[PDB]
Amino acid sequence: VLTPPDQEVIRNIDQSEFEGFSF
Amino acid sequence: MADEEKLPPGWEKRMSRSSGRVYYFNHITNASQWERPSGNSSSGGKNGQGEPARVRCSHLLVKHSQSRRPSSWRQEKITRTKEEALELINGYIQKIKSGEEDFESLASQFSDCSSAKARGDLGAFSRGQMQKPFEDASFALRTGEMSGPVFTDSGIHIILRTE
Repeated sequence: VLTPPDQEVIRNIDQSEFEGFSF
Repeated sequence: MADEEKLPPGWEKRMSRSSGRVYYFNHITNASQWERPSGNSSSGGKNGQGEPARVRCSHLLVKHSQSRRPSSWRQEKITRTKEEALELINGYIQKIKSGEEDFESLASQFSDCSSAKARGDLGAFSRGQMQKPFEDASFALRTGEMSGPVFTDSGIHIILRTE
């Protein structure tokens, strides 16, 4: 159980590590 | 009795813990959503200028105890457990989808990362400056899609594309 909408397949984007930002 | 209120095999009509809210949980791939899988009558999609060669989204990053960095600009003694981070970030989404706090207004507020000042907005960038696995990733979500708690190296964080 999680509750919020979360797509296992389409969830990819600039998720922080899209650049040198943080890691 | 309507049978169309049921879900296809693999999809389980679940309910929020101690809340009473009904949503759809797919135990096959572990996906979850509130919209009917076959509800193609009206799809959500915002208009964004520019092809998936470059994108612009916003994110809310939350750091935990065992993170690369246990310190931040707002909290240098970040000692929150993984269960806490998940519950708080999922809680934020729930108020957002309820129209209580907008992602932008809320991200600028609860961002544990340095993206707080920019309301979670990372900016518009083009391919090339991304990590190999993440480069093609940036372009997967469209304008109007918000994902839940994604588990990357940096930690637990949510995402919403605006352009």
